[PDB]
Amino acid sequence: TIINSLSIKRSNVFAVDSQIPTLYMPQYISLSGVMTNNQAIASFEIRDQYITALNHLVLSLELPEVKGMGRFGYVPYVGYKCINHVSISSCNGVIWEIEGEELYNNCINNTIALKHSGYSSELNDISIGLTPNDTIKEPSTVYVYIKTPFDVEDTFSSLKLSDSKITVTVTFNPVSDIVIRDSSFDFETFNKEFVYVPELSFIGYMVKNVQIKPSFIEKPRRVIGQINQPTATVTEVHAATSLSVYTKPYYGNTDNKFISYPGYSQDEKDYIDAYVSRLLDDLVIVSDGPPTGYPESAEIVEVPEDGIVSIQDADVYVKIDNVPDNMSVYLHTNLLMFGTRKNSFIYNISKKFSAITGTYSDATKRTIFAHISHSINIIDTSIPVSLWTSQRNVYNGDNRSAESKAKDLFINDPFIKGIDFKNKTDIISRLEVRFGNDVLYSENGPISRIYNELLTKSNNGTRTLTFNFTPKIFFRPTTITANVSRGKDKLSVRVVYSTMDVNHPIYYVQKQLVVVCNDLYKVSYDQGVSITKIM
Amino acid sequence: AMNNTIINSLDSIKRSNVFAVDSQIPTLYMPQYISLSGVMTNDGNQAIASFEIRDQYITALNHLVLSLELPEVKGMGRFGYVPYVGYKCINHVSISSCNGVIWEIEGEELYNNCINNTIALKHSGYSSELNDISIGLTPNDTIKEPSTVYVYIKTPFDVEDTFSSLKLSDSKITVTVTFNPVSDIVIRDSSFDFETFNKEFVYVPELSFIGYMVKNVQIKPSFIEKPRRVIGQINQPTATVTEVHAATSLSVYTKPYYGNTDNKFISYPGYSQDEKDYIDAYVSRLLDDLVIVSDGPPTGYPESAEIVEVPEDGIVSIQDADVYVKIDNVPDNMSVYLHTNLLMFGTRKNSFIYNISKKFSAITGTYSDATKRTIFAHISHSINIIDTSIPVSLWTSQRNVYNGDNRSAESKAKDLFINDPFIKGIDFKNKTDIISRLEVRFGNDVLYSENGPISRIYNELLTKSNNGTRTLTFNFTPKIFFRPTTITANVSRGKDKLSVRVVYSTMDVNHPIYYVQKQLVVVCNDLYKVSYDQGVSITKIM
Amino acid sequence: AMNNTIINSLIKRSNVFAVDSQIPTLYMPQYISLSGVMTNNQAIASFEIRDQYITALNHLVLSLELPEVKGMGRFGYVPYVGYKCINHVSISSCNGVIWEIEGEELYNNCINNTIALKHSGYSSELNDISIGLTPNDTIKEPSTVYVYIKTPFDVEDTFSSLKLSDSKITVTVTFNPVSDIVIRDSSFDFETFNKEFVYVPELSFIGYMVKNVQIKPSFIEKPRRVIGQINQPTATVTEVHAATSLSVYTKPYYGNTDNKFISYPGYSQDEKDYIDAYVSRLLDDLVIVSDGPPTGYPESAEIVEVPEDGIVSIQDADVYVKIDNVPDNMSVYLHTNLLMFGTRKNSFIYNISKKFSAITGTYSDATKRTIFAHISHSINIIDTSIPVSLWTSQRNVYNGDNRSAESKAKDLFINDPFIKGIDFKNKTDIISRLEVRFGNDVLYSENGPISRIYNELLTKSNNGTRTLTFNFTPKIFFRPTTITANVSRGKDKLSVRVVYSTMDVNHPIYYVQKQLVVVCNDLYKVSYDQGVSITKIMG
Ligand SMILES: COc1cc(OC)c2nc(C)cc(N)c2c1
Repeated sequence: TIINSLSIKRSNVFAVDSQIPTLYMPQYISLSGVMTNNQAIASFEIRDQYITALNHLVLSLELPEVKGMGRFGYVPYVGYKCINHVSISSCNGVIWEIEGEELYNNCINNTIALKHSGYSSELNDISIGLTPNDTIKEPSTVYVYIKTPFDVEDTFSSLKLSDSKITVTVTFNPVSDIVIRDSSFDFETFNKEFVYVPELSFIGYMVKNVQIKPSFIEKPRRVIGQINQPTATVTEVHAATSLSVYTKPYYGNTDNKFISYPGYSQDEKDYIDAYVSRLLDDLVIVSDGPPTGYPESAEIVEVPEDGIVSIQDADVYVKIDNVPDNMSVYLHTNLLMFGTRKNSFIYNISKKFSAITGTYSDATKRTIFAHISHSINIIDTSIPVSLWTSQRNVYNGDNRSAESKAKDLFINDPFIKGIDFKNKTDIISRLEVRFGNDVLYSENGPISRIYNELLTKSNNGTRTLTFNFTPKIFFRPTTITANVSRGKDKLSVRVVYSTMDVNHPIYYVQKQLVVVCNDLYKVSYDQGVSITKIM
Repeated sequence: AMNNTIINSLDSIKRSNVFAVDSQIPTLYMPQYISLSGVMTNDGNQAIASFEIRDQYITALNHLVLSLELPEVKGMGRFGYVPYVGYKCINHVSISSCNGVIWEIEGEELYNNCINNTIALKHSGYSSELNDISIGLTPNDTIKEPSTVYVYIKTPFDVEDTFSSLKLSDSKITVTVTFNPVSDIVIRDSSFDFETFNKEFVYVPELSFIGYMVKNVQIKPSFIEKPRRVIGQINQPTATVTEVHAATSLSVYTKPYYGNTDNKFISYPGYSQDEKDYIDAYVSRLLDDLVIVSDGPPTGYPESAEIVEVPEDGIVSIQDADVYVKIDNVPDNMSVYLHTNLLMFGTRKNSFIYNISKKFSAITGTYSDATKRTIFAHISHSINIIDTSIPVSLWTSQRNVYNGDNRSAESKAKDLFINDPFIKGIDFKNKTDIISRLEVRFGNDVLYSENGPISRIYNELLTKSNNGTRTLTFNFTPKIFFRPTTITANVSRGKDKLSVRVVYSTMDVNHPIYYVQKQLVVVCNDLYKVSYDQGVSITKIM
Repeated sequence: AMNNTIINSLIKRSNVFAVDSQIPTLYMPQYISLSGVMTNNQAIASFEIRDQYITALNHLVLSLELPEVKGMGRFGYVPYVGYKCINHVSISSCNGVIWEIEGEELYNNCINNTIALKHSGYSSELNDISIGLTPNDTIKEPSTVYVYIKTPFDVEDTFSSLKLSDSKITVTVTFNPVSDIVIRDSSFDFETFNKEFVYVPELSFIGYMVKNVQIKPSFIEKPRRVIGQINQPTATVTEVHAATSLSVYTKPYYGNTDNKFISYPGYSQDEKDYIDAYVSRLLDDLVIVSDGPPTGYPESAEIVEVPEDGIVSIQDADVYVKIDNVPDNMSVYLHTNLLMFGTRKNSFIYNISKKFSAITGTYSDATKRTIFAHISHSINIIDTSIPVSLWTSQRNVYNGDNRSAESKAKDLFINDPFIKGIDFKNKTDIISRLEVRFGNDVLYSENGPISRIYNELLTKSNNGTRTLTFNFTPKIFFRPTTITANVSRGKDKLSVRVVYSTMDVNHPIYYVQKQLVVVCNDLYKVSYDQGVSITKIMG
């Protein structure tokens, strides 16, 4: 019966003519560099007569042993966060360069690349050293994959350099960015003694009778707008393949100090749970007589026999078992509060708790919490302490114990986007992109970001206008092209940020609009490597 | 720097250049994300949204994403959304032109096509904000906050991006979406005012797509696979697909039919959707009634219930079954009781018994003086995913010679209606496989037979999905660039048909799951030709 | 409507908006399963594939019926049980072998295939250590697992398929001893299990009925592996004439041990999971609540009563122990040398008890046992991967295993054949320097694992190996780029030298034997003139 279901020319899908390729030989080449210092710059010169092509740059980084006292840990993906800039240049000048946060953005979907850059509990959990000669973190090496457009189709897209001298340059962020630390930590010494120790590897190709043809290249150019200004403009846009827009926070009006940090565990729930844990130290107190050692502005109340404390309309159920007879259960009813006028709405972190149950330990003399019912969110965990106690706040603001406040952590991670530590909250309410002075694209919802995430299979997308839907390398990229006489040589982005009540500390986080334009360049090989901005 | 060992190993042959490419110039186009509001009709009385795409400068399109605004939910009761709510709103999608339907899919088959796309799934609505069962306490309590979800209508026009795009230059395309009843996409208890909710709820859709404006487009015809689904009669282990002339694939699976029930269940895990999560939720709900600490016999259980005091050694023997219960810090005036027949089923008056209490072996915990409740520490049990998937109706069916549901009234109050339209198998995780043998017949000849789900193994293996189906794939030829390889269900030897026969596993007449009715679903992908002569038109290959 | 600015912004050109749908070869695929012949020393299954209507095949999937396991004791299956059953696979024709792979290399090839791994057996039903209580109690239910025998014939689906038109193909599978795939305690009757156990396999594949097939030759990579002698940091691969890649890794050798370990996490295979199972097993003896000094421990044990202070000092190391709700007639004791190792008396000591910082918990009056709340410790993956044998080694001047007899009874034999490194997660990297010589000249040397970094990076796998990849050319459509021999200059061999990093002679892990593994992928030419044959390229 099958013989029934089975004249004309047909393409063979059961055999292929195995073509003989170019004769080449690859080699993983590692090379130490020159480190020079203001900011730290590593330079790697690649000049070898027998290296014909290269791609897949990996910068390795040896992190020191960290000994002393205080709490200290590394930002996630520390390797990528070390990099402020990378430039690939020849004797004819720059071939390609990228900003560190955009390199991170391009590799943010490479899970293996991310893990190699430094993502472990050994690196990213906040360790604590107890003696001035105690070891906080052990020495370690991380690997940063410098993704470049020369890796896209491997040998085909490789950087050709036969009889050219190419120099890879890495500018490093201040070590302050890649470190999360306590006050007790001697950052002053650390900053002083720490140096970047880098080494650049690449896959080099020795090619016999190489046939060089020109190619095309995309270079992301980044523009940051002014603080709290909701627009940014990219000039000299003649051949752009895509345009991405995102917001980033500006923490310069603060001390960059936050109450809680989860460590290696970076899920939204983890960020929340760590916060709740730090708050719970002061939120529920078991003591003999009214608790001591809180600001006078604190309003710590004894829990009634019903177990319910009413903070305005908010009811909080607190039940601790095995409390000593001489002790009572107290609730800090305004652990953190913010208000801009005396007759305003008030943001009170204690009101975000509904139920706190646990058990007192006679042996260890502390409370062990069992079930916490609350409505703490990712934003609460991302509020700089400074904002709780800003001049705008008519209250004291920070009513924590000094013991709690001491454990606050400085975080200066340079790649934060949004207003929360997970980039969860979307604060762009409307988006308008103008090419010249005409509106090119507008949206009320984040449909450009939905398509971004959808089209790239990523959970970390951005509002992105992609103009190239053409397979890269085998075709000249499709671009939005400029008319210079009509004035269309600029891309202006303007947003309308989403509105919220002025009595939330997060309202006072300063915002910066980031616009990234991918310009098309042509890579030429007449008398060395050279690039040319398509116009 | 390059080792000299390499330099030596490196004349007279033609070689392909593998270090450079000749960049071809592509068709001149410009893409644009276009969104569209639509026309809403509640006559079909189902709700239907229609979107017309007619623009001279839109030459081609692909990647349809339908957005949906979910409202604020205020009131009293427990309420939540099924996971991937957006996909569960869709009962049907049709893409049609002036010459008629070009492509249409059933809502459940769109979902099946998108199950390995985790991003498409997250976008459709998957969060603890959306899918955890929230509770309102006052008639003005907010249960759910308003939200927008985006559902990716995967089409054959997305497969090869611009190449597979639907060309429509000089045609008017209409996308029509039929919506399932909102009852399907909602999980709620009895306290919730669904009657009002259902009345006030409206679907608010908006269709986006990637539009392509092409200069001097050179249009060529292509081919399209259309999934056609057939559902067999209730509890019948056969289904037949007719008019099969050019099938690229054939998929088989089962669905439960809960129409003989109220669709109410004892427990639901919420956002956490792991098999372990479904079980843990169930055990948690039972434990409220399974072990009681009271002064004197517990009260407010049916007279049918058999609550026993736990002996000093901790062991209650329920027939052949032993259950170890030890609760710490019990008051002196109180005792520890075990509900020994929380849920039980039997078909004859003194025969075998399926009794949920007997599936626990160990229960330990500590009584809390402050909260006047027991906190469990470790539960050893043998509850499975099937137990968590039994409609309550079946516990109290006429077929049951016992009372059946001997839980407290308080427990029964927390039961939840679940009407998710895309359930497969007989449990909520589609874990239990009830097909023992599968046969596909074209006429009297067998085309394929299997004892294990090796067709599903190949399915998941070849498509990198952890959620596959028993699938006979006939086309292994690269799509879009080749005409798909198809099987024909003959034409001359009578009718042109594929009939599927399965052998269901045999199950106990005293387990409730026996009475969950099952339906066999067969899905056939027919090959169609998409022609663009004088507008877009399709033709079933025959 | 396209926004107005776009419509304004818009030579030979390639069409990217329609394509010429070509008519492919006329074929018909069929999922074929095949029971085989079973042969026994080693267990061998054979499958012959000869059919008038099967022209080509690819995607071999081996089925495995696991029996019901009834009886008493603790028993479980290694993760990816299906892959761990396979000791060798060979595909051969009347002209001889076409392709063959060792079980561990097939596994390595699929280790980033999450579905293939899941299909082979990765579940709590399979990989959690269940316990049987009655001689007729069910420990494990019957189950089927599916093993994807990835071959070079799957790279490009129909294009790379093995053509067998008018040939008899034989797939042969050699099975490891079932001892390898099972994790069990002493109470389990392995003796009966092993006698009654049989491998029940079935080979499936995708077959193609092809009308007028036009066969052309192809190329194939065959992974050949060389294992070095125990603890030897060199190995050599001879007759290297056209290699596409070269990989190096380490394995432990547990022949000096009974293959018994104190703890196993079960299905939960995260490194933290391994540690928690260990710490959990230790805590049974580590903190004891009894009326008067604990009983039933070796006389060698040093159990001390915990002071009212709560701090017990074991040499420089302090251990804070506080258990709530301890009965009045009972005290809290700390076992201060649960496991200890030393090679000389009055020397350094490796003491597992000194690795705990804090132990808090609460005693249960109802169940007469302690429930631990918080453990501060520094147990690491290595501690969890030490054979019990090594604690009670002749090298040890101490007793070593001062655990209760109850504890020691619960220890589990593990004989998983694909363990890498010296710890159960391959976490510790013990190669400090790597040198590869082609002939006698140095081809590659590295001081960090940059070759592994690149391996993982280029293959999107988090389980890579130090690997020298020579072929960066797309498979199937091109002849693979190879490193080529100069047999004339002696350059027909690949020699690997490592410098293992050394460890403290007072840690038990120093005494775990290690083996160097080298895997060479040789290029062969597949021709189909008068049946299928392969030919080793000798450029
Ligand atoms: C869209 O870009 C393509 C498409 C293809 O098929 C239509 C290709 N096919 C082969 C064999 C090789 C390629 N580089 C290739 C690239």
